[PDB]
Amino acid sequence: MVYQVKDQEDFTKQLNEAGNKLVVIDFYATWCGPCKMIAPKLEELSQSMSDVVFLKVDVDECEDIAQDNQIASMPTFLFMKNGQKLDSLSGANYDKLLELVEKNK
Ligand SMILES: [Zn+2]
Repeated sequence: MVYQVKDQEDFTKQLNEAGNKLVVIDFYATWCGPCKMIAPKLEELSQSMSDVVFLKVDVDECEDIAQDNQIASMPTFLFMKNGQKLDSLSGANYDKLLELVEKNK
């Protein structure tokens, strides 16, 4: 299951518990159709790939997280590791997501 971050404290908590693992954060909105389409594929990915932490952020429930990360496209996937931002992906391209997961893990 992809873990839904609840607030900033929760977000910091998940980043620390990830250790040295790649963390992929799906910034999404409930009005976003592509986000709904890739959502089941992202679920199976998190079930298949325990070597990566998959989080998601509802931009409308966690507005300040979205603004701190200057989100501008829906969806946006942020790639973080050991406290550093490594990469970003705009849009719901699942094959590019898989390629960026492999690149950054
Ligand atoms: Zn709101």
